[PDB]
Amino acid sequence: PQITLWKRPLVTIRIGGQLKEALLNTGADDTVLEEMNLPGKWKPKMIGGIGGFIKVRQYDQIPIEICGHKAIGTVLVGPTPVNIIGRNLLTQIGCTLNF
Amino acid sequence: PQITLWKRPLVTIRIGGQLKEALLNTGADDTVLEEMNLPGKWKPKMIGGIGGFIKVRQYDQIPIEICGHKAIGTVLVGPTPVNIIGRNLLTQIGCTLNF
Amino acid sequence: AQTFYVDG
Repeated sequence: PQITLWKRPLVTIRIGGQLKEALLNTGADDTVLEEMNLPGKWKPKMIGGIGGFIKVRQYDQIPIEICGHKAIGTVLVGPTPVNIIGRNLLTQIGCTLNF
Repeated sequence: PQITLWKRPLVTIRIGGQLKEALLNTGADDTVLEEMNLPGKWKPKMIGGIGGFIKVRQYDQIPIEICGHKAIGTVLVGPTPVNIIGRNLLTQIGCTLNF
Repeated sequence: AQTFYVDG
């Protein structure tokens, strides 16, 4: 689709069998989801943003469906205020900024 | 233009008679620029991200130019590592997400 | 990496 920005670019995703809402975030290098269970091995990692650095679980090669579009990439789980789809997956679904 | 997301979507902006690089950030409600001595009245604000909150100064009615496109609105100024163009101005320049 | 969610 084309998505305007008068409101938060929020979408439904399917990850691990589960539906959630997530923010399309061109200002994030990475994808960071709220605390949840995901199957597979995970590595401990830290990321940062505004307000500083957090500890997260890193899952590699996780399939996720984003507004009907298939991605498979690294997904981070931790105390983020909002589910965030970063550029690592936004590139996979062919997302661009246009004006 | 059309900006792809392989790399951080950085643009040139003109603000307070300065040239600057900034991030086009669909994940940001507001616009947050690195510490700079804007003339004008301001109020204190707290804004949140991944790791907590920072205090910023809010300036209203600030003219700004994003890659040749003129806009005018609220700009927050504080200790952000990156100049951030949030949705308040991205809507003004006609910017969309497309996939 | 870096993740610039801003909540205003």
